[PDB]
Amino acid sequence: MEELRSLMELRGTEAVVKIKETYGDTEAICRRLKTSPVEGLPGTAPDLEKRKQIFGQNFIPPKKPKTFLQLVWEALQDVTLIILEIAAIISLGLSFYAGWIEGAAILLSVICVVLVTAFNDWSKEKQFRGLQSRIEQEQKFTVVRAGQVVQIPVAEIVVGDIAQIKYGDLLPADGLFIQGNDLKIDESSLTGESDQVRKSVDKDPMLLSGTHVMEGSGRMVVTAVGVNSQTGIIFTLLSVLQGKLTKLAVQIGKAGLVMSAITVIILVLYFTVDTFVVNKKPWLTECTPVYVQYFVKFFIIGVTVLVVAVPEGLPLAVTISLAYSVKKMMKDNNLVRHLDACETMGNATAICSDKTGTLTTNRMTVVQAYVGDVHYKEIPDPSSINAKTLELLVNAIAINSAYTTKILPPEKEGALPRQVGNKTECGLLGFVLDLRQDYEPVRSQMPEEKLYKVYTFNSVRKSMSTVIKMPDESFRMYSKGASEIVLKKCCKILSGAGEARVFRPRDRDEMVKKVIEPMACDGLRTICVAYRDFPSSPEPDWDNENDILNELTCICVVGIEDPVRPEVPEAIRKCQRAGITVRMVTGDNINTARAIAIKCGIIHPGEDFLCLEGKEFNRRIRNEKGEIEQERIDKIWPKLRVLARSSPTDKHTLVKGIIDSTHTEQRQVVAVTGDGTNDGPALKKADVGFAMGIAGTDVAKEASDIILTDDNFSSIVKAVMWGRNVYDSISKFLQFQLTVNVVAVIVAFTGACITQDSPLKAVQMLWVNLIMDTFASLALATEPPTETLLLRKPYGRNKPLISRTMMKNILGHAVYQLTLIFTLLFVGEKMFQIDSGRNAPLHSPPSEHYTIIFNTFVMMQLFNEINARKIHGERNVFDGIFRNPIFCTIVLGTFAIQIVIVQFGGKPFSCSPLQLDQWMWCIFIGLGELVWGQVIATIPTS
Amino acid sequence: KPRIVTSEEVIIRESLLPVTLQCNLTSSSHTLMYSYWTRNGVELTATRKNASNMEYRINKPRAEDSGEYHCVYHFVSAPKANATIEVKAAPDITGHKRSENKNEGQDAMMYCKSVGYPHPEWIWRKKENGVFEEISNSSGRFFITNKENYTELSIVNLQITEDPGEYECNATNSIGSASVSTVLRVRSHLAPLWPFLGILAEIIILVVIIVVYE
Ligand SMILES: Nc1ncnc2c1ncn2[C@@H]1O[C@H](COP(=O)(O)OP(=O)(O)NP(=O)(O)O)[C@@H](O)[C@H]1O
Ligand SMILES: *[C@@H]1O[C@H](CO)[C@@H](O)[C@H](O)[C@H]1NC(C)=O
Ligand SMILES: *[C@@H]1O[C@H](CO)[C@@H](O)[C@H](O)[C@H]1NC(C)=O
Ligand SMILES: *[C@@H]1O[C@H](CO)[C@@H](O)[C@H](O)[C@H]1NC(C)=O
Ligand SMILES: *[C@@H]1O[C@H](CO)[C@@H](O)[C@H](O)[C@H]1NC(C)=O
Ligand SMILES: *[C@@H]1O[C@H](CO)[C@@H](O)[C@H](O)[C@H]1NC(C)=O
Ligand SMILES: *[C@@H]1O[C@H](CO)[C@@H](O)[C@H](O)[C@H]1NC(C)=O
Ligand SMILES: [Mg+2]
Repeated sequence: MEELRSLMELRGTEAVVKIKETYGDTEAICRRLKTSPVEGLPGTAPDLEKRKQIFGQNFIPPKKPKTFLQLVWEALQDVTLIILEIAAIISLGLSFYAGWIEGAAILLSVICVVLVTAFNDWSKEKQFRGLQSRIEQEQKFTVVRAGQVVQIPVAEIVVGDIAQIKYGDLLPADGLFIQGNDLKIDESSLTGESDQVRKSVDKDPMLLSGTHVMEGSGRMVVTAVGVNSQTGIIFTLLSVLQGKLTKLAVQIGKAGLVMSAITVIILVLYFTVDTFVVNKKPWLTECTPVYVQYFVKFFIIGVTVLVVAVPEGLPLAVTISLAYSVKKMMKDNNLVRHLDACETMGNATAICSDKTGTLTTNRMTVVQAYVGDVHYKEIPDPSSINAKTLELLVNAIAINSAYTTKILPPEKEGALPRQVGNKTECGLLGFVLDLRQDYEPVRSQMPEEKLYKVYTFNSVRKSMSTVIKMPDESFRMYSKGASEIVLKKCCKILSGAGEARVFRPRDRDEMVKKVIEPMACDGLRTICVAYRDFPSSPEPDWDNENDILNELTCICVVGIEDPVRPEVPEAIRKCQRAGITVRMVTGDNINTARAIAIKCGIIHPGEDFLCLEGKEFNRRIRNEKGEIEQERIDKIWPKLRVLARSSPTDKHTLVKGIIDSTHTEQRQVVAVTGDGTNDGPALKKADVGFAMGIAGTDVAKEASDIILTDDNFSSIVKAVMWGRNVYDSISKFLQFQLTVNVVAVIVAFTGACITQDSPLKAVQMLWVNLIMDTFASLALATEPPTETLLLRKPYGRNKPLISRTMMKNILGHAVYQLTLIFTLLFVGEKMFQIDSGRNAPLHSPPSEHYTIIFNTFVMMQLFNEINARKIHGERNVFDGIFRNPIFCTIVLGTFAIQIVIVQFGGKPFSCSPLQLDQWMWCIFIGLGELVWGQVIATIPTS
Repeated sequence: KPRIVTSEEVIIRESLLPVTLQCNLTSSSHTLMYSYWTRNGVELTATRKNASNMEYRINKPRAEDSGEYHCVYHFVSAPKANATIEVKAAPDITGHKRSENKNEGQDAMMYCKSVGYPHPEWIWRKKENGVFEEISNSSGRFFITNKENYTELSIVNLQITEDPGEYECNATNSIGSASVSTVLRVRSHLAPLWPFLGILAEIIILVVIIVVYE
């Protein structure tokens, strides 16, 4: 908000000259902020709190959630509830011309429902909010406080903080450039220009929030945070399953509508015909109110059919499942940024993964060496080596490798030493330490000033070299290479007694077959260490590095192995069992990639699978002219398992080729697990993209739907399982609700055809509606997953929601319930000896006959709620019933509330107290429900 | 003694014709103050005028109206002169219990409250294989109390073997008769046991199936 906000607007070199005019240099800005210099920050709590309040602002917009009263107001305005309320009001008013005890009851019952439903919403949204909070907690940035480098949440960054910038980082706030090395930033998110701007103190020290750090490293001081930032200004001043469920909802709704209309009209017609035509009665308008009362009652019951027939909240159920699964998924190391990608993971039919990090632990160690012309499958003794070559070897390894890569001491709790920096370099350093020497003295003899010619390691060269001026009137070149680029360049071997032997193509061709090829076949990356001498020539032309990196002398060749994680073989086996093919994309040579793939079980030994490289892949997919053609891709991808020596765009090419091919009968759903600065677009092309949390760039995490917090391939399998569970949960819920509304409706209609009333009154029907819609969804939609879900092939996009077994269960249980209820309604007077409540006159007291019918209906529904938990014809209903406490709580609470309703509160609910005998008979029928379920489970559907 | 000439008695039938009851104070040497119609000793509303001759018109005569009408004459210092007009009708039961459900070894009560005049003699009958034979008070467990328009039958220490049946109140009088019936049901003390056995059988067969097949 201060002059720092106006400081932004470089647009060239305006800011540097403005600073030179007003403030002087960056040091004046640093002291103005009352901030410690590049050394560190005070970090005192009261001061940071004060400058958080006044100097800056919390880096979090509030996003403005909604309230409970708004939810109840939105739930109240349902049209059918308004119709029911106006009907109740009319009946209550007309009853005065204790009948009112009916109408009033209905009103109160409605006020209950519109409460509970609203509460349900206010619960589920809360869950989602919690998840979002956790995501904001996982965003952390590296800062310097009290002279210590610590990681803090991005929301804690305040003005004046010293933030350290590394490649791949997402800039959280607007700041000033202080010091660093070759810092190149992409500013395409604010300017639209996708070129790498080089930031320097004397040219352009502005760093903008929201930009991507493409290369280099350094430090910066924060000036603008939050709404005061440049990117905050723009922010201010401005599903297959759900779609498939909606059609079922509307179809059932219209069927219920026509059924209710038919019931109302047949009641009115029969009443009028019987009262007037047959028993000839004069109109006698003096007694005309009674007639209209007879109509209003009819109308009410029609409405109470409709509210039960139309499924409201059927397409919403999916979200409820997510709201009670997502949190638990976080305990399986799956942080879900986009919820839509959850259920999509159920239908995944391909996974493209990368070798390092995901499948291999990235713990580089040296297990084989060839130094001394003798193959050494074990680490030799320091004395057993050739004379005087160990000093040269350790000198080459120490001086060549970057000095920033320091193996931290193993002060962790009984743990292996921690590795920092390039993995190959620190692996070689650990190998040097394993021979019982110390590179620390050799590195201490040489600061950075003494070295004068170092070639920075880059993937094009695949090698890195340095030049040392220590030898008098001479220079020495040390080089590490990929063991394939530099073996051609070396002209002599230091071997035998230390004397150089002339290296020839003749013995090179056989030595590559003896050691290098088997070394790669054991899944070992091969690295060659060599050196060269430069005499005191007048001027060695280091500019022409092509000729300078030649005629070297091979000191040694070393194999480095990154062990495969113990869980990923079984994980890949389980993935392949569930119909999900797995492919590997890596930058190693084809031999090592093939060996590691065989170790992981991706490619079996005796199988026809292509293991072609990246260059061959690009050449094949562009045979004609120089463009990509889908037909050519259509031949490689179906049998492409391992892709080695690839490039960042090759993954995108493969992903799009698989995703948009029409060759397959079934549409393919891919799930790429990329993680990198240049691996953005691919993650967006695939259906769902996984990122790595422990060691992953912020650019990769920004574009990913799911974050794996263990950086493990196995957790991916978990995601698939959870996704499938969602589908299943919906199915079982859909198996219960439908059954109820197949029975209830029919019962009402049949009563309307024979008697002149329905056995189920209005408030009882609202109770049944509450049971079938909210409590059923909470009980059944939230079911824990099992590993057995991974034993079926992924479902197609086009397939009916109601399967064969679901429809068989619906029909059978509806048949049993209908038979029992009709038999009761017609012969209960003689079965129980309780008189008959049939054809009761208007305003009659409640009878035990209809109360028994209602009670047995509710008991059958509860035991069918227990039966509904098994979809695939499983006989054992009670399997894992105590894994879900919500189910038990809801079922037992409904049972207790039913016991309270039948006994007490009789007149408003049209119930009469029941003896113990009738309660036991009702529960006997309820258990007969489960017995008949076991009976029907043996009918073969095919 | 004042002389009052009253209209003849009327038998209320189903005809809707209004009925007029007349009293005429033909001989009275005293100063009349007022007169009033009463039925069964209950003053009738809005019947107090000069009314040296009384008329009562009933537009819709029904069985509930028939009774012992009186036209009472009250003077300065003479005793009130009442006379009598009696209106009869067939008896009719207004209220009765449809059924009586009690556990064995308890107290059972039934009643038949009716209306009419003359007050009906009440007799109770019990169904015996299709013919309503008279009720026998052999065991001394039946108690019948008769009143003007009310009857009450009480049974003590219900036995599940003989008592269950249908009981009728016959309610005869000098015009006609009217009878209604009630059903008595006696419940055993062992009723809850059978569904419990059914539940046990269901549970054991369910457990057997589930255990065997898994
Ligand atoms: N410090 C180094 N000096 C010389 N060569 C190196 C060095 N580090 C790696 N290499 C080699 O140079 C190439 C760089 O590969 P690198 O980017 O590290 O991984 P990759 O081989 O692409 N496999 P991946 O990590 O799965 O992407 C490989 O041939 C390495 O063996
Ligand atoms: C009875 O009184 C009425 C009403 O005044 C009168 O019209 C009628 O003549 C009287 N009858 C006799 C017999 O006195
Ligand atoms: C009615 O009025 C007449 C005339 O005054 C009188 O003789 C007679 O007693 C009165 N009867 C009453 C007041 O009941
Ligand atoms: C009128 O007096 C006679 C006297 O015998 C009596 O029987 C009769 O009940 C009295 N009428 C009323 C309504 O009390
Ligand atoms: C019977 O007569 C008495 C007389 O006091 C009266 O209170 C009662 O209401 C009458 N009706 C019944 C049904 O008992
Ligand atoms: C039945 O006999 C018993 C004998 O104790 C007696 O108390 C009771 O009043 C009698 N009831 C009738 C209706 O005769
Ligand atoms: C009452 O008793 C009479 C005389 O025996 C009998 O015929 C009749 O059925 C009973 N009354 C009615 C209304 O049924
Ligand atoms: Mg690479």
